[PDB]
Formats: sequence, C-alpha cells, structure tokens
Amino acid sequence: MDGLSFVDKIPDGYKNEIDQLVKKEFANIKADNSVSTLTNALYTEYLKQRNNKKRRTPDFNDDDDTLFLEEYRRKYPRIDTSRYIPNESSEVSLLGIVDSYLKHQEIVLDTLLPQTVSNQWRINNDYIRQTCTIVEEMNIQQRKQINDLEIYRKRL
Amino acid sequence: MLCAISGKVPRRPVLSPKSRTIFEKSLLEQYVKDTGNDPITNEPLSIEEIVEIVPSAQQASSIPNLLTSLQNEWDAIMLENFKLRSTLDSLTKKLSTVMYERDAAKLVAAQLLMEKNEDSKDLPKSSQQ
Amino acid sequence: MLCAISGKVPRRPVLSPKSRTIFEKSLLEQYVKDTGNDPITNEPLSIEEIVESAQQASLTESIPNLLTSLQNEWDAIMLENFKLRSTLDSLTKKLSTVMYERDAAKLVAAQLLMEKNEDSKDLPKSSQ
Amino acid sequence: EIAQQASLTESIPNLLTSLQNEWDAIMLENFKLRST
Amino acid sequence: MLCAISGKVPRRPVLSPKSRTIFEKSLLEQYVKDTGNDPITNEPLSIEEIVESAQQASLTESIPNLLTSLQNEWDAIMLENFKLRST
Repeated sequence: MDGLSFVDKIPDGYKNEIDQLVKKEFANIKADNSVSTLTNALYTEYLKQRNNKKRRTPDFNDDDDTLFLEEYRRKYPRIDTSRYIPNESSEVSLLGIVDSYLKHQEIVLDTLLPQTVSNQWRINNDYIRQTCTIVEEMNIQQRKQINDLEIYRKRL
Repeated sequence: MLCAISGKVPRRPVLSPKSRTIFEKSLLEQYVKDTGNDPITNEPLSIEEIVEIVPSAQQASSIPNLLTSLQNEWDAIMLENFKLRSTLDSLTKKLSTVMYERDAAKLVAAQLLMEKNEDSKDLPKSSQQ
Repeated sequence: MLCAISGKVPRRPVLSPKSRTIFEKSLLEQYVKDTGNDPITNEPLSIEEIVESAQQASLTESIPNLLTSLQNEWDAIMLENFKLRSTLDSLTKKLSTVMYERDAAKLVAAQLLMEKNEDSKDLPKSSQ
Repeated sequence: EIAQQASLTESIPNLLTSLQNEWDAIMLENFKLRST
Repeated sequence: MLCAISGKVPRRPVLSPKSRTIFEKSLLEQYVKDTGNDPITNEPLSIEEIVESAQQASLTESIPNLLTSLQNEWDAIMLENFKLRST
C-alpha cells in the first residue's frame, strides 16, 4: 500500500512492467409515468415530435377551415405587437439588470474554485512532509543493511 | 363541497367575510341569530356580512389544467435527474479513489520487483564463490 | 442562487432549518410529501419546518414559444437524460474494471511480500 | 382569501398537439367574441 | 445582490435560517454579537444558524420560466375577455 510519490523520482517503463504483472493476474482471476416511456423512445430513435407549422402555411382564397387559419394569424399578430410593445417600454434596462445578476453568479463560482484549490494544495503539502521523513527512515535502513552485509562477510 | 358546521353538501354555499370558510346559508344564519359571531374564530359577524349566492355572472360556465399537468410531469423529471446525478458523482468518487490507489499500489510492485531482483544476483554471486 | 434539487434558479426559494440548503418551493414540497425528510442530509423535515427577484429578458422574436422554444426544451430534456443513463451505465462497468485490477494488484503485493523478505532472509542465512 | 379534482386525460407526443389545438381554439374563441 | 442591513453589495453573503434574507457576513456577525437576534423579524439567531451540490445549473432564461410565461399569456388574455363581457 505504501508507495512514495513525491519521494520516488519511477520511469514509464516501470509503469509498463508493473501493468503486465497486474494484467497477468487479471487474466487468472478473469420511477415515472408514461412520460418516461415517450422520452426514452424519442431519445433512442433520436426523432422529435413534429410541431404545428400550419400558421405559417396559410394561403388566401381557401376553405372554411383555412378561414379559421387566417383569423388565427390576426390574433397572433395582435399578440405579437402587444409583446413587442412591452419590450420597447422596458427598454434595454431590463436586459441590463439580468446581466448584472449573471456577473454576481459567475463570481461565486470562481471563489469556489479558489477554496477547492487552497484545500487540495494543503492535502498535498501535508503529504510532502511525510514523504521526505519516510525517505530518511528508508535511507538510514538501507545504509544500516549495507553495513551488516559487508561486516558479516568480513568477520567470516 | 362540504359545509363547516354540520358537514353536509352545501346547496347554497355562503361565506363569512371575517374567517374564510364556506358554510351553508341555513346553519350560519342559525348561528348568527343565536350569538352574533363567526363559528370558527369567534369574531364579530352579522347576517349582512355573509356573502349569499352562487357567484356566476359575466363568466360563462380545456386550457388551464394542461399547463398544470405539464408542471406536474416536469416535477417528476426534476426529482429523477437529482437522484440520477447523485448516483453519478458518488461512484465517480469511487472510480477516482480506486484509479489513484490502483496506480499507487502499482508503484508498490515496481519497487518490490526491483528489490527482489537485487537479492537474486547478490545471493547467486555469493553462493557461487 | 440555485436550487439544490433540479439545478434551477428559483423564483420562490425556501430554506430548511435542519440543513441550510436553498431549494425551490415546489420541488421541496414534493419531496416532503413523498418521504418526509430532508433530501440532502436525510434528517426529519416537514412543510411547516421550511422558511420562505429574477429577471429573464424575453427574446425580441417571441408562435415560437409554442413551436420552436417548446420543442427545444423537450428535446434537450430527452437527449440529456438518455446520455446521462449512458453515463451511469459506463461508470458501473468501469467500477468493475477498477476493483478487479485493484484486487489483482493486491495479490501481486501479497505474493511479492513473501518473495522479498525470504530472499533477504536467505542473504542473512548465507553469512553463516 | 377563501373541491380540487385532478384531470386524468387519457393513457405524450399527442399531448403536445392537444395543447397546440387548445391555444388555437381559444385564440379563435376570443376573436369571434370581439367582432361580435 | 444587496445587503438588507447596509444597502451595499455583499462580498460575503450569508443567509439566516429564521427570516430568509441575504446578509453580509461581517455585518450580520456584528449584529449577532450585539444581541442574539435576526435584524428583520427580531427572532433569535446565532452565528452557527447563519450559513454561507452535484447537479449543475444553468441561468434563468426565457422549461420552468417557459411554463410561467404561458401563465402570463393566458391570465392577461382572461382579463381581455372581461373588457369585452362587461362592454
């Protein structure tokens, strides 16, 4: 479990060599109603349900159902002029105030980025001191071992 | 479709303009002639304070519930997306913690194989001589 | 500034007193009626426990709200969740490939811990 | 500030064109009552 | 966007859980250290009661705001019929 990361200064060939050892072991071991049914089918087919574009299609000198269509166009134009009249009265001002709301929301995300960045550096900073201390304990252990191997041959 | 004095289906639904509760014309009038008060909140109430008719005038007794049905089905869509993203990020933590630890445990083998190899050549050159 | 259920920008935000997380009113009222608890922390919460302006500039070309805007909303709802179900199925497959290679590496270290220390022990016995 | 019965329409792409028809009818049921 | 106590743009917003209102942290902390209360409704509120997930959000633009838009379309058209019925 103990693998030093900052201490071990591990080639890419060792990553390929260790992965083959892992791969060799790997070879050995070897809530809705009907709206969900429509939404899953439409996305799987990738096809969208068609809307009514008949109001764009209407033409003069046509039958009684199309007389209903042209009067529908008159009610849509009166509503469209009323909707355009509200926007003109509001002015850009209304588009301006929603833009100020977006800058405040955007700034909150950037502060969350610094908070996470400060904390992930702190977890790394605590780990770096532990690795250097684990380095000297391992290095002193290796030096004592190389002394004992040399001494035992010298005594014999 | 219930009166708030006896509990019968109101055939002439009247209401007091002090505490909003639909009563029946017979029972609330018998309460007011008893004591001049509202039965629910015990506030001041009279006979002329009562509103006593079916209200339908200039109104002409569909569209609106279809938008309410469209609100209700979106309400399920939002709750489903929350539980679906919650399970996404929770196993992504399990995916991340495993893959980092797998490569961390992978570095254990690269260190351990090289030390095992050093003990092989050390002993063989020693046991030969 | 956002809702912690849907990912909305709420019009009537309400906050809970057991865990302070700002939710839209309709979504939090739906959860307490389903199972009477806070969705985040799973603590006891009721409708009376909850404690109660945003501008969207409508486009100049606002027929399109019936036709073109409403189809794009139910297209983007349909394609995203299906792609999200495709995202949830792939990670559970990648979870299985993570743990199997993890348990494969555990058997390497378990095998090699017996190899290394006995190889070092035979070096100590070699001196005698 | 002073019976609620939920509509259960039928056994979703048809409900889109149903809404399209009802706004189409209401616009004509409003227009005919104005010219009158 | 504003702090209800001062009127400035808060650089550290905290929302209280007794009267929902966006207060600036350094201002409301001094209000709580003065007396243990919420400045709007004068209900009890402590420092731990004042508080500054995974589903990503997008900006409120012209599904939910589209459904509330068609409410405004029809509730205005309903008043247009009354101008006709009374005339």
